[PDB]
Amino acid sequence: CPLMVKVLDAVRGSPAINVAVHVFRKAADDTWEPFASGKTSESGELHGLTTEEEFVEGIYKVEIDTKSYWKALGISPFHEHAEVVFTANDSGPRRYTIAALLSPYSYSTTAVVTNP
Amino acid sequence: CPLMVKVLDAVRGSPAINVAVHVFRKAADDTWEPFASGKTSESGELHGLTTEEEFVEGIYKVEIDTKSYWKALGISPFHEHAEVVFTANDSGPRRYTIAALLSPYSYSTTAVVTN
Amino acid sequence: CPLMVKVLDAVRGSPAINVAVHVFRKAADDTWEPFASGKTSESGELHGLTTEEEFVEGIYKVEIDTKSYWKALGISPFHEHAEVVFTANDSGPRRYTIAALLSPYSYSTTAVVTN
Amino acid sequence: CPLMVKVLDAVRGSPAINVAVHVFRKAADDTWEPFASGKTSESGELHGLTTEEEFVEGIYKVEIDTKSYWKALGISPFHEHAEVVFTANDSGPRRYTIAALLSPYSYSTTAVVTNP
Repeated sequence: CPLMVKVLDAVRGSPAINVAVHVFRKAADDTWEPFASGKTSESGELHGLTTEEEFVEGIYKVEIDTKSYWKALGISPFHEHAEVVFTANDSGPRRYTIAALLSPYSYSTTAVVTNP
Repeated sequence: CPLMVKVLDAVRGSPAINVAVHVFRKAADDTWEPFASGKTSESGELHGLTTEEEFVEGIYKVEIDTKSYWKALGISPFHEHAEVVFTANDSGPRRYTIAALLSPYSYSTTAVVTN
Repeated sequence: CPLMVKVLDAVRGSPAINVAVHVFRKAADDTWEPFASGKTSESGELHGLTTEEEFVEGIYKVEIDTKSYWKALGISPFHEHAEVVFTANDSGPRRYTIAALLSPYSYSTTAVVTN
Repeated sequence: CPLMVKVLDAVRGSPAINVAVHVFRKAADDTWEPFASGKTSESGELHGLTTEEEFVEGIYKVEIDTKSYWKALGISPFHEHAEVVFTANDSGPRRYTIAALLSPYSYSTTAVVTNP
């Protein structure tokens, strides 16, 4: 699994469950093409978005739908969504974990990249 | 000054100087329209992007050009840029500070909204 | 002002006001000795903890009383306090800003060291 | 495993390997008693510090030896060590993951607490 997402909730000290995630790739015409989507599990993890074959070199945008998440917990947060944009696989295939740590008015995001 | 940007460097423990910042406003057709831009000062701050009159309610995107920043320092970064997307509200506090704390493979961003 | 503290609230998107801060210096016998204290202002800042004369090289601990802060807001926090432990150096930049960004179950802390 | 530690390096986008961790408990006389210690693995994780029997209620301090870590990578960091202090097990046994994300002049720490 070459692209995975893991989301934590910094208010509750828990995984952020059921968080929608949309992934896009930059096409040759410079538009954002839909690439994959899913939702975090009870563990706050999202796997199986793509395969090593389909996850070719390119610029990817991982949108994490944080506003929707917070509004279901009765919180009106600042951001619409967290937006993680990066070049992938430009030095050959890698595995990527995109982590995000959520607070109503702040988030952080970290990438862990490994060589298979 | 209703919208300010402040950028820190977590490797050097310093303001992030000369970071390009581009602000966009979401148009009716859901496209991103250029709104304001600048470069952070010696103090890592960017002031005077807009005015109270022009900064109406709506969805904005603040793009922080982190890749170029790390490149100029000879450090290989992960992200193309940092993206901060939010709704500007008239109800709440009047002044928005978008703060960002940069590391090569991680960043955080915080909104400080005050009267 | 060689040592400043700035605290933000990541839940409210605001300065963290009235947060108690205790600074300690490591004594020769490796114990922590009270050095300075205060409470953050309306702007989440604490200035005037020490002077250039008194702030000699050594190991310092800045204790930020985060539990009491969350308690006063009726929110259950994880940490007893935030702890920032560092060596003050004469070689590098002269002014230390210890920044902290608080959430109930997480915090970050950053050192901004400037001339 | 009721107490685990996971450390990431925000410069490299990798687990922080071989990071020393010392855990202390507050004794009835208000001193910090040594409780456990270890080092993060190749995955940046540290398990097996304690058992559910020995991990009783109390105030614990998890010291993560960050300065030593950075100095081996040629970096002179700001902090001596990250110091995570918390009450544990005061509402019955819980599992704790203490995460830390390291940069030379900044770190964050997050707790994920679950009910077994």
